[PDB]
Amino acid sequence: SGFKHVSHVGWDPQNGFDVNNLDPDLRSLFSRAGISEAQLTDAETSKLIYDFIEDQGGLEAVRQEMRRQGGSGGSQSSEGLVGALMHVMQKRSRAIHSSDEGEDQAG
Ligand SMILES: CN(C)C[C@H](O)Cn1c2ccc(Br)cc2c2cc(Br)ccc21
Repeated sequence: SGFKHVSHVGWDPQNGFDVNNLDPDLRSLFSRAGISEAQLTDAETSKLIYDFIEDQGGLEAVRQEMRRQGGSGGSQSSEGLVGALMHVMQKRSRAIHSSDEGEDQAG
């Protein structure tokens, strides 16, 4: 499997998440799913989560959607769009520390 390269993307395999300049809309898109700077301030998770802003069609590409699916925040239904990002984090939540499993030291 794989994905098709895109020059119109904002994220790249280097920096990660630009919280300092994170789009307002996108900002709430995270706080709603249950994600903090801790998950965005990690080059390891920054990519693991990019599968969302990447698959969704695009961060700015989502703004045009958020405008249709809702209004200006508030507190009306947390699902829809955000409910998906919650499932993407579950994948990492299920993993405790199996990736780094293999003790060789004795004593
Ligand atoms: C349609 N796809 C292929 C294009 C990009 O994969 C979509 N995309 C963005 C577009 C604009 C900005 Br600004 C930020 C992002 C972004 C951030 C993360 Br993390 C993951 C995917 C992201």
